[PDB]
Amino acid sequence: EYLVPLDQYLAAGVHIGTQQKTKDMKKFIYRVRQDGLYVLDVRKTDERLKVAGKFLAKFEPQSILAVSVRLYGQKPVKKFGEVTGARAIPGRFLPGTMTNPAVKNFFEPDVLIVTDPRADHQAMREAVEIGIPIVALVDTENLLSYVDLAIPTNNKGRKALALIYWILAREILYNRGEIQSREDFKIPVEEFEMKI
Amino acid sequence: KFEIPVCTSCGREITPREHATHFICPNCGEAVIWRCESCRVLAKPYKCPNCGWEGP
Amino acid sequence: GDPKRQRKKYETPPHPWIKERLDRERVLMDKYELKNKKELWKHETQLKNFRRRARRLLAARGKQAEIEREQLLARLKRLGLLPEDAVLD
Amino acid sequence: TLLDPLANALSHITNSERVGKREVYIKPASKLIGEVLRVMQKYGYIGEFEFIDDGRAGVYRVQLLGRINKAGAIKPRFPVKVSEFEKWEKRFLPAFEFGILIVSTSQGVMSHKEAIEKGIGGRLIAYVY
Amino acid sequence: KPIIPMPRSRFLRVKCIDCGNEQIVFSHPATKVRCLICGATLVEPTGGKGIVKAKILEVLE
Amino acid sequence: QEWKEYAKRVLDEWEPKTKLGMMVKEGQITDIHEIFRRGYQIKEPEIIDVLLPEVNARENQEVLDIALTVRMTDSGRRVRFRVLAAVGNRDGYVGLGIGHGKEVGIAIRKAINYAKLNIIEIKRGCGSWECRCRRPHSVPFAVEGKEGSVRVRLIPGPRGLGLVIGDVGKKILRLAGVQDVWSQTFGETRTTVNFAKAVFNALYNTNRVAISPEMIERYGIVVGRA
Amino acid sequence: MKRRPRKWKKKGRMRWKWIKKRIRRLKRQRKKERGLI
Amino acid sequence: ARMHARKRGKSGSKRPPRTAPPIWVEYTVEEIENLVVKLRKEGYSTAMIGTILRDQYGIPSVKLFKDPDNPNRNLTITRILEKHGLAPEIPEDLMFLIRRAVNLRKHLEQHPKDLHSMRGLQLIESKIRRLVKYYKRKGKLPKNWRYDPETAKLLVR
RNA sequence: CCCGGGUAGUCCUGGCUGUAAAGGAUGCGGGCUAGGUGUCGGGCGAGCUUCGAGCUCGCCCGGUGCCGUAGGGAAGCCGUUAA
RNA sequence: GAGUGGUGGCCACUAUUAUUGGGCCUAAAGCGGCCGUAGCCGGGCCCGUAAGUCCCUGGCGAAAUCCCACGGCUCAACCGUGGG
Ligand SMILES: [Zn+2]
Ligand SMILES: [Zn+2]
Ligand SMILES: [Zn+2]
Ligand SMILES: [Zn+2]
Repeated sequence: EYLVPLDQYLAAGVHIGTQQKTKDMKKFIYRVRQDGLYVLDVRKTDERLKVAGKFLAKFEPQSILAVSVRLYGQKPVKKFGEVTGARAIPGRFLPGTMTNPAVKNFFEPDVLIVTDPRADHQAMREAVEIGIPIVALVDTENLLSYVDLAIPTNNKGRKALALIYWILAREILYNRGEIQSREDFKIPVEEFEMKI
Repeated sequence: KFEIPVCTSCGREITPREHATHFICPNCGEAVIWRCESCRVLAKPYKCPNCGWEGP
Repeated sequence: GDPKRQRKKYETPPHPWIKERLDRERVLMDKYELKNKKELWKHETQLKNFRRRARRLLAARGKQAEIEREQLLARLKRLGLLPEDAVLD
Repeated sequence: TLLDPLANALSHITNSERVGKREVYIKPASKLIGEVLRVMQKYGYIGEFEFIDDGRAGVYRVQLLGRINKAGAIKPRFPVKVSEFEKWEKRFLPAFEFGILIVSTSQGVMSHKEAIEKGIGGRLIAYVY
Repeated sequence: KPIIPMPRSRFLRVKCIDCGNEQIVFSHPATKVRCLICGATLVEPTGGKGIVKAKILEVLE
Repeated sequence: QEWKEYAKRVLDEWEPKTKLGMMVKEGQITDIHEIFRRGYQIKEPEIIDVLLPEVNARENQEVLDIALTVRMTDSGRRVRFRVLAAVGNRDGYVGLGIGHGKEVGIAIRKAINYAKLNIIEIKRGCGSWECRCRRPHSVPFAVEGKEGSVRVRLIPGPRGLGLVIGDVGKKILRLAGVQDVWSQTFGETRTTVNFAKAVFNALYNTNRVAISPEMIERYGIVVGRA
Repeated sequence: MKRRPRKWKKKGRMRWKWIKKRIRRLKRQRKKERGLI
Repeated sequence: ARMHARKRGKSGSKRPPRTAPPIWVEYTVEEIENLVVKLRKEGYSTAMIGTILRDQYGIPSVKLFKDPDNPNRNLTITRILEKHGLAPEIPEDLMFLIRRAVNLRKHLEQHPKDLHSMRGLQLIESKIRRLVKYYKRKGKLPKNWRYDPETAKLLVR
């Protein structure tokens, strides 16, 4: 049925969004609360997570690049890259990484994942310039411009980001066949979380 | 003579040096989805011809 | 209201001093031992008139257009500038 | 105020095609608009179109296929004979036989190619290429 | 915006409280609607939807 | 096959640095048409040197404009050279570039390199009323382009009629492989950079016109190599 | 007087208000000389 | 937009697409005509008659009913009044505009310095002249009919 | 230019003059072309309430601002209040 | 090249006269603002007339001049016979 139970999803607070809205994310928005806050759809989040896992299982694991400027997402992308073999960039993204061959850390991935389209604007711009598929963790106020695969989630909460990246890594491993089943994943969820 | 790629959403041809993209369908894995620069900027949804899966 | 005035049968280049045209024309005059530039310009005008007639008749429909097309082809073949099996193209 | 429903429809179609829309609504509708849409559908520039009743002049729902570079009405509606079509083709089209000049003729609304085939003239009302 | 505008107002089959007479009234009246039998008021006109002062038996189209 | 020998030399004595260069080196891409319409970025001139070696020919390289720009400082005037150049084989492919330098030779070299990086692919044919043939001697249909204040409209012309355009347009179209054309220009054509970029934009925009399958046969449309 | 806002710019010319005043004085003087008052 | 203010207000009626009267209408054509006649005798205009019919009697519109005496026409308040010999002598909108122009002139002769109200009066007279032109063309007014403020007082009275 | 005084004028009534950087330096009517975010008026729905013509949130229409996509322009910039 | 310079005039250049086909925020240029007369431009459907419009067919719009084919002055300019 669902990859993760409703209680765990709500505890991580994936459905919690931002007071602002967007016509692009109107299709993912569930409802608006009495205080003006918008709630996402956990069912659509789960479906898009399954789709993203299946999509990312096909790429070569060294050619996937996951980026997160946001501090709450810096640790989850590092853990996801360690688990799945993909390259991870937390913190500041050096301009010219994907467009300047003279840069010492020059690298051209086959697929990009961004924790936040607004925060990781430089990485998205360079990915657009080089012409590669883009997967974006999108919130209620985000725009789906230049986003080839959108995952509706709370891309600001620490627990939400950790759970989303843990689910994505587990699904990628399952679909790639490294783990024979979902239950074979023996990495705790708290490992992805950033420690305060 | 060689085949010229055609956008999946709008059905127009792809110019030589535009910021277009192409990828295997995330759902079925059989068909290939092409998106032109204008469709990518405007976030126009696309449907896979095989599964019928819709959206970016 | 003016009577007819006889006109020149050749045309003068739009610019008298262009390097590429000057070299091409000089090569032609040296090759064919012509006496003056207006001789080459007369031959060029004849060629341009043939081309203009062909272009005008290509996009024309009618019995007179057909007659003119056949007459142009016959005249060119008689002059010997085209093979006996040539077409309007 | 509203003066040219056909020109409004063609401008709306052109704008939607440029912005990448797949479906358009034409309002108000008219039989001339229906004939023009029939000609474009026959020549393959638009997909399916349907008439909807709303207690008014009506609405036309049209599906676009991304095959139109430019569609526009011709005003004033110049009368044209059989032998005068070449200059209008040069005026309104990029190359010979590229687009279609929609002409209202005494035998109905048809493209300039069919008008030439039938050997009749008319009034230029639109152009699509 | 919609390609076929449709009214937001409805007609109401309403029973008068005082005498029980059944009537059909508009939900957005510009006048003071009164019962045809006893004259008691039924709907209060306002700037928008009226205030119904009698039992609404049914909402028609 | 001197250009083939040059291409082979560029192939062996070269270490690729980008994904497209790696594809060319390992032979995944073998034709020039395969590096277009895919969103790839071109940052290595060796890719063009291998796939389309004719661009290095002296007759295939053209220097369009040389300008002397001046910047004011405390000491005096600092002189820079801006060179606008174009390259490409005279069949299907053309490219334009601008290079800045302290010396004219450096500026020319940089402009040639940037033109090779900016090479594009066009479409040719015949759409004139007075020709109606099916040879790729002209533009298949009327096209438009603009850069700055210059607007250029290219119209198909009959075979045997020279390029009726300014000198810069003549050079660009000759490098692109077009032989006959009519032109209509508006704006300041004396601005060489803007005029050249408008002509280049029109040649690129020839790819933006939607066509039917029968139009290819009607106009003899040839994409890239003929 | 007709409006010429191009003349209000002060680059290499005196104020248009005072030019207008001088022109009006000249016109009145000419009318007085001609006797039209 | 508006005729003079050039504003783009869009408030108005939104009638659903209909071809036949609704089935829940209790009254018939004869009773509807009798009610229209009774309201006209009471002294309401056509707009007020229609509003009362919609509000109190629950009749969505008289125009939904086919004319019994003319198969090519639908029913109408003015048509019912004219077949019962109760139609207004001059069009109601023209009468209303003339009435309020006369009232405004009466106010302005006591307040000569109200230039804004004077402009409003000028706009009202322009509307009156537009309507007079239209009705002269359509033959609803005599060809010699003209609008004059002095003679408009008798028409208002 | 600064300071101390000061006539016409600035104020009311009946008139004349018809001029301003009278500027949004942008004539007016109609159709279409991503959004996001304040505020004013009206309407609708929901939740609070001291039951207020009160407060909060969402939607529709009409005004009034800023940022901005496609696109436009020589550029400054305009961008459903289009340039 | 037996011609080649100089001056005045007309067209192109010039989309600097813009129907095709120009502009008016900051460069020349939106009346200070509204009402409105002639003119110009005008919502959807049904029937009737062919004035505009399109097609066909008779009488015309002299010749010379313009284009094409052939024929005669050596070819040509020129002239004649036919088609336009
Ligand atoms: Zn597309
Ligand atoms: Zn699929
Ligand atoms: Zn009662
Ligand atoms: Zn040709």
